[PDB]
Amino acid sequence: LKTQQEQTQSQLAFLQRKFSNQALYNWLRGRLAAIYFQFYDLAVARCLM
Amino acid sequence: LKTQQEQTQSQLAFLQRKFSNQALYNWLRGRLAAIYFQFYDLAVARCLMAEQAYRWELNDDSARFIKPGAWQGTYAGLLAGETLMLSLAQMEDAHLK
Amino acid sequence: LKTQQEQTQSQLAFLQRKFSNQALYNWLRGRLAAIYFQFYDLAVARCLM
Amino acid sequence: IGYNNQFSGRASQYVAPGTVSSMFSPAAYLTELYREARNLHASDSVYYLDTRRPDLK
Amino acid sequence: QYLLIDNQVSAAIKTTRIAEAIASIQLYVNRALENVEENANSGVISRQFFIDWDKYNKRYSTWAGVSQLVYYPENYIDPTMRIGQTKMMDALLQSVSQSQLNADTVEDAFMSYLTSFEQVANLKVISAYHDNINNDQGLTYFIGLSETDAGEYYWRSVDHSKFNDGKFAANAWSEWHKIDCPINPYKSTIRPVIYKSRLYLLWLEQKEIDYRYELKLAHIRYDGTWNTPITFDVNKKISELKLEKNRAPGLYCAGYQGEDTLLVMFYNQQDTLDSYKNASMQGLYIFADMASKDMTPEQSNVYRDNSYQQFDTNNVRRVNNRTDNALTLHHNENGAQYMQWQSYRTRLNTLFARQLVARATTGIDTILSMETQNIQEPQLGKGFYATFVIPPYNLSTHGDERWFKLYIKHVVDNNSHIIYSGQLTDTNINITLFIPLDDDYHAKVYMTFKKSPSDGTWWGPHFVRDDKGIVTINPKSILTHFESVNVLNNISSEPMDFSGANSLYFWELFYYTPMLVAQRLLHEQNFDEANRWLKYVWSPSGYIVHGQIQNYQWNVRPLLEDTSWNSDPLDSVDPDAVAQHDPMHYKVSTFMRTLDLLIARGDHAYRQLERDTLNEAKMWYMQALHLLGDKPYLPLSTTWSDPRLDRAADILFLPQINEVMMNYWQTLAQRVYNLRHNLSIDGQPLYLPIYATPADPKALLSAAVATSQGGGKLPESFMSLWRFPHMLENARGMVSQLTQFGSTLQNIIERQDAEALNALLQNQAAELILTNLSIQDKTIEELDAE
Amino acid sequence: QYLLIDNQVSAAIKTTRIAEAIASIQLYVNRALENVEENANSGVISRQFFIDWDKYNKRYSTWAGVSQLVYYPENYIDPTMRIGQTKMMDALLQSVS
Amino acid sequence: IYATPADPKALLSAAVATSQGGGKLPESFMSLWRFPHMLENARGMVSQL
Amino acid sequence: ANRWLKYVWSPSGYIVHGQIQNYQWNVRPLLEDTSWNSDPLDSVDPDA
Amino acid sequence: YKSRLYLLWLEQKEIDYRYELKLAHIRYDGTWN
Repeated sequence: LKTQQEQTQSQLAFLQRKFSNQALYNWLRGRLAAIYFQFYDLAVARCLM
Repeated sequence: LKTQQEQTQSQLAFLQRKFSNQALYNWLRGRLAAIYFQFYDLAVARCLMAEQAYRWELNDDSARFIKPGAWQGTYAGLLAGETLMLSLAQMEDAHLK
Repeated sequence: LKTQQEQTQSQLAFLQRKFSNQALYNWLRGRLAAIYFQFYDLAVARCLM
Repeated sequence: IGYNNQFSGRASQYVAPGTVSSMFSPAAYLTELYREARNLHASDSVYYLDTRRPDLK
Repeated sequence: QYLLIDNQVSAAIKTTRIAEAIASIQLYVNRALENVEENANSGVISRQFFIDWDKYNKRYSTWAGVSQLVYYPENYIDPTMRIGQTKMMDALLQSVSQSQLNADTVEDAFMSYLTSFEQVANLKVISAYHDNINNDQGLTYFIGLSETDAGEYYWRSVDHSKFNDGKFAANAWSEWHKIDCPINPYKSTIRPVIYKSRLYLLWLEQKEIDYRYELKLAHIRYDGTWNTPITFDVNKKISELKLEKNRAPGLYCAGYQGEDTLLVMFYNQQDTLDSYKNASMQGLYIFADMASKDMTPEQSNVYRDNSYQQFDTNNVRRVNNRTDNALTLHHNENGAQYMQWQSYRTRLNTLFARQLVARATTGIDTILSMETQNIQEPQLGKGFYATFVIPPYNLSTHGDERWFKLYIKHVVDNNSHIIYSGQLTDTNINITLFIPLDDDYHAKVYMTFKKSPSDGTWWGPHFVRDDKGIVTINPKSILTHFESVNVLNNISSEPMDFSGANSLYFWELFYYTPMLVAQRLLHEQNFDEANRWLKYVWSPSGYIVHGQIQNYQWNVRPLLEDTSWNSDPLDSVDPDAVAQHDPMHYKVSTFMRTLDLLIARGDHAYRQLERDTLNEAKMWYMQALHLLGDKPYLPLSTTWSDPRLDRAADILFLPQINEVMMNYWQTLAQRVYNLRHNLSIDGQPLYLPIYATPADPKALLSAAVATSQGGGKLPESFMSLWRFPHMLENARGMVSQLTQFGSTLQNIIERQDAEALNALLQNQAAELILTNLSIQDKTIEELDAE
Repeated sequence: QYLLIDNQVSAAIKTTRIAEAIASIQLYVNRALENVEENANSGVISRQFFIDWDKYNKRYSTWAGVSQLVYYPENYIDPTMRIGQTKMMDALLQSVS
Repeated sequence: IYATPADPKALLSAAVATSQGGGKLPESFMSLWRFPHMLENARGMVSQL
Repeated sequence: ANRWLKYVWSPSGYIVHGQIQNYQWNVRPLLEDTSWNSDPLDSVDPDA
Repeated sequence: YKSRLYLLWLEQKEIDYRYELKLAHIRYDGTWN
């Protein structure tokens, strides 16, 4: 069972190492969100155009 | 239970045989990554080309849009395409006005 | 086992906090549904055009 | 309150743009250019600027 | 090539006498730089003038251009485009960008900028290394460490090209950059060095097993990620030195000028620098490829002779580089860290970051108040706080033509040591300063009046330390010139100094950002909002703050002081740094942004081509003029001594007239002239209806309901140029792009919550396997009981 | 600024007597609002007339326009476009839409 | 003989662009193409990217 | 780019980890030879 | 206050009966700080 805990924490460690982890998606939502809203300011400008 | 171990290792063996396995995706990320970055060198070239053409149509060279750096080394440069695509959007706007 | 219940309810709580939860999709189906039907009124107009 | 009441009195007298006395006039880029560049080589060494062309002095 | 002039050119090429002189020197310089000419002084090629030789100084067109860019930062610097903005500002522009711009969104922005900035602000500073062979130029680098158990050693560059008089420009400082690789140096031995023109830092960490001696060196990858370090074996080298437990082996990392050979030097720290000379010292060479070559006592000695006084005695530290006293970190009991080479002291830590965040968390108007800026910081080392009051005239009633400077000496007249410099006045201008005390007499103030300074032997106001809590003036000579020189006792602190090292974040937070939102608002055309946002900075009528009223019109303090155009407009070709170091330029920049708000409203009402609105345009244009006031008459003046260039090499040419600011006057005159003569915005004449036809009943209405629902987002001077079918294909394409961003973002979010789910699960899995484990233990215990 | 009329204008500008009276008062009002004139009554600047000074009352064209928009709501008001519809109505138009 | 100094500002934007990152500078250019076309072309490029 | 060719050929030679050395070609095969051979090989490979 | 809607409610968390207040305001979206 201590092997089972070992495994759990090696998995949970792989979650914080792997490139695609949560930290990324936070970053990528931040940046993509800014690009999205801004692009909405533009697109509504041209709509009103 | 030794049958259960047998099964585990036949599965784990099927993971290393199947075409779509990890080895592939390593390969395919390598190649696709190179194609992606390089294509970013090109696309930012043409972005600065449009900006150039615009600082010439409109008179001023001060106008500066495509922003370095839009390529993040970490995060594998993801969302580079859209950050440029924003820049060109803005630059088409500043043109039209 | 009361820890297990604790965990269940922290998960079930994370389901009601997370941005992508059910409440959203209800909202987003409502709005997207209206945009979809209306856009069908238009598109069938131009088809008959 | 005006521009003149504050923000005013730097530099005393000002010069017209084309003049050889401007800060931006080529006698300057010449000037600071030389004050920076006279010292690159030892007073002995032949590359020494004032030994080459004594008249820039 | 020798005589630096073509004797082969076509005789039809006409060129000026000093133009050809220019091309001569430029050829010379270029050849020293490509280095075709054998031995060129490496102290002078390292000067700042040639580090800009490539981008700027090598052409009359650019050098002139960038020289104007500097001499009038008022015309050019932009809160949008400026050299050297911290990352935190980047994340800030992102966080505000991602939603519509207005107060609250900017509140959140600031709470983030500060909740991050608190991590860094006060940061224990360990080691330092200087680059250029001289202290007037080149870069200094530091090493910080996190207060927290997690080390997170941080490093921060700084420039002395931006150091003019006793003040860095506050933009010469980088932000602290986190080091990825966690490490455990022994004591303070971790030291940076510039090597192969790249930042290295070496930390000897000795893994015990008899106490080991080895070191580890590592360097930087363009992204800042660090490469894995490299080992050398100093067991024999350091072992030769006497130790006790006070051992903090001397690490002197010296960069050779060329060929890329690093000089590491091991000494024992001796209490004095003087008799220290000829003491034993050990060194090792590190060549381009990594090799350790131990140094011979004769070599080590010859490197000592010019090396010593760059490394330091007990309890204090100096800086290394390729007066020459190096510079000295000091961390005092009041908890304020700083750097000193010349008697200059510069605070590199600020302690109120926590207070600053707290005050910010309430509201936007809490953090940007004047009173947020008056929160004091502990003083720099020792030192004597005082205030000086002087009449503007000397030597005569008319006195000097323009300005003064005021100095201070030291033991056996080390240097005059500028502290403050100032101008003619009407008023006597009580001014307050800090006087450093480092230890007959203690301090004395020389003042240079630019024509007839007294400068008498002794003379000066005298200040006397050593009375243990009391320092008073015994003039004993002068003060005939100085009205009142007033010590202020019981002031150990100063309102946060924007000459300090974290001053940059303070310019970003107090000054640039409101400018950023008044720009990003004015672009949008909602004027009263933008106006308010500049009123966070400058307003006539001053401020009525939480009650009565206060006199100052500039909400940002550095702007509120100064008011004196400095004599030297710095150096270093940074349109930013030539402000900050001279906040007048930001006062006049703020002024110009104001006039751009009034001229802005004045056009937008002018272009309405509706009589009433042309009158509105005229009240705004009048209001611009009344703001500017009288166009000053600047007496273009030719009196020229025709100097032999030799003389002009004395460390004088007169400034230019500054068009653009005048361009405001003559453009106001132009607009107005066009109003009075009914000529519209260009000269193109108009015939307007006296009583303009009322707008559509309905158009007003749809406008209004659109206002109620949301946003301004209104096209202002438009209808653009394009026909509907094309403008609609273009807009439509735009939207289709926007929808792709939509989808890909939705996918980001589904995917994000999915992630945090997976993580949260694993965390729960641990939390349970603990309890189940303990059960299993106890059932083993029940097997014991059975 | 004090007498609220230009004495510098071209003599070729023809304007009505009360039209120029209008421009006078409009200049006065505007100056109370940008507040270049020291103490302006804060009870009256708070009146409704000046809360619409910006969008409506500051021009004969609009003030007339919007005054007609009001005096005959019969011609203009639309169940589609009207100021101040509750959210519930929004969700309603959505659900029926 | 004395070339006109470059724009005060153009130098500046150039510089800040240098600080932030990359050279990536067009060197002999302005190319041959008008903005509307060079922008449709660049845009297409990015959509690929 | 210049530096990158200086990994191969430079005038003034190289100052390596101290004093200075005479060879101007950092790549050794280049440093020897210096003699155009009699036979320019064969096999039509511009590389070989 | 500051041309923006605030509402202040003094809620006194007992432990002798406390007196304190709490004030909060509005963000353009209506979400409250």
